[PDB]
Amino acid sequence: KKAITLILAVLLGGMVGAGIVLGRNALRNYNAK
Amino acid sequence: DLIDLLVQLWRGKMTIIISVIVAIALAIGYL
Repeated sequence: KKAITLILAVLLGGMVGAGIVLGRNALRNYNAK
Repeated sequence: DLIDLLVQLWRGKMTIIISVIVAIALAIGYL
């Protein structure tokens, strides 16, 4: 189905992106306190 | 839990790969 396969792609693409923007910041907060 | 321990896994990189290849060496040997 063309409808649900893109709603579950934007919400999947955002949650993998939220781990990147938090991953490149919390690791920068953790290194060299 | 925070990322305080998710650095040693990276720190111990070879020791994880050598513990996974030895698992496939018994998994394929089981087949």
